[PDB]
Amino acid sequence: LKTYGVSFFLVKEKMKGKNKLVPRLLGITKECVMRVDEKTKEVIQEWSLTNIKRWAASPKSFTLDFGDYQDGYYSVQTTEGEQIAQLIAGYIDIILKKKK
Amino acid sequence: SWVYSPLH
Repeated sequence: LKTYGVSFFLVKEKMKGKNKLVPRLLGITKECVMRVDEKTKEVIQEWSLTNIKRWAASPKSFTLDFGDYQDGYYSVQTTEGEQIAQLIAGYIDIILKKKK
Repeated sequence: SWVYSPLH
């Protein structure tokens, strides 16, 4: 089920320094987030919703932090970086609500 | 400002 109930978002990434951008799909699961390529539409990475420490949504890009400075933050271009934060900020309330 | 999550 590398794509069942998971909402994918077309976000663009900034390669090394290419003035260009690289499209990418981001799957948001109810308990995890995944990096899905827009080129192969395949899952490139998987993350736990309990790993995200914080985020910052702006009318241009979305940023998330796994709390692992070493890993570094992960930000990409998103015209709806807000919804991605509302959809995410929304799953975090549904997983913690059933944990009570 | 930033924003956090209840996940303590």
